Amino acid sequence: GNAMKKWRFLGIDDSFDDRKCCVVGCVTCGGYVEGFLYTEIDIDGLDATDKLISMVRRSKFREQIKCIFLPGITLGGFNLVDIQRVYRETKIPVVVVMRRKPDMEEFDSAMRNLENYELRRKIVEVAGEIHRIGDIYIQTAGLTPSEAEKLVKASLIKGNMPEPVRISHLVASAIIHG
Amino acid sequence: KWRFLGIDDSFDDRKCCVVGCVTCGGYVEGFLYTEIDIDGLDATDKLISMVRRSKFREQIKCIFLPGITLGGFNLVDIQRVYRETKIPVVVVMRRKPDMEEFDSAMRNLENYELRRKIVEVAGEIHRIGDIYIQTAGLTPSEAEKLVKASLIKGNMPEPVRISHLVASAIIHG
Repeated sequence: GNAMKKWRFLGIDDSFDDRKCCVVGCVTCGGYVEGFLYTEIDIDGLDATDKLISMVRRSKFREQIKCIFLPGITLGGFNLVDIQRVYRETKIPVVVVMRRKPDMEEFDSAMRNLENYELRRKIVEVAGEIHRIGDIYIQTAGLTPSEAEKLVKASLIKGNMPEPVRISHLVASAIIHG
Repeated sequence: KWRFLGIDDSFDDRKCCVVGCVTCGGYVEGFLYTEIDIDGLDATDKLISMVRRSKFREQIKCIFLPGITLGGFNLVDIQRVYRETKIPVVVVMRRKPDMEEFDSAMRNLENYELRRKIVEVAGEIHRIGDIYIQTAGLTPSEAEKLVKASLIKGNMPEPVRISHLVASAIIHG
């Protein structure tokens, strides 16, 4: 509770234009910014999971990071992140936090025309159930929905997205769209 | 309670990025990003251009820099930044720069005369306790007040600390 508010959290978000996608990680402790991570992924590509795990394995904080937060299960548009794989390879649980429910049928209608639709379908399936609690939607790897909920709450400063996600979004957007 | 804009850079053998961070009471509110030439001449323009751009531009109390030296020796004309932006500039440094050695280690580059003038206009270096500052558009005393107001932990302006972390992650991490 009070205790979990002090745990070290990694928040990741992206930004992309017509040509480049960057992915930013931010490490916070009680909202206090301690470090950043950076990488680039292929737009609508297939490398996001590998790229994200490799990025984390470069953190000097990896043994102290208690949770990874993500804004969805895709980055760079349609570059899916296998959250179970991230959990397994990094040993850090993952909470996906979405302030808008994704339209998964719509998403698939796009995905079905991309390279290796079979892998993409599998990655979406392993993300599991979308849980509605409060005004946000979550998916998780390595946590029950209740545990995920506690972690999201503990990661908030002002507003409804985990603090390091909010900050990584601001960085990534500045790199691309500025 | 002011918004402060803290700028830092990072570079390697190929690229130099410059990152701006806007904080209010240490709370991160926004970021700015540009690239400049290593050991080049475009930093002042790029920095002014970056500030203009931005959505907090008329809310910024001052701009903090960790030196005038971005991208190695791509020097920032702080008087020009202040004149063009109307935002005062405070340079905050942990180490008293040996400007004798600085003038020597630069003679190799194109248009040294231009560079020499940029060094000169930054003006007097003041020991402000513990750090050293230069200013454009504020007195030592007003600058001192703003530096103190911008600290969270440690002796460097919070948004400078945070822009360093970002820039270094992009280039080196």
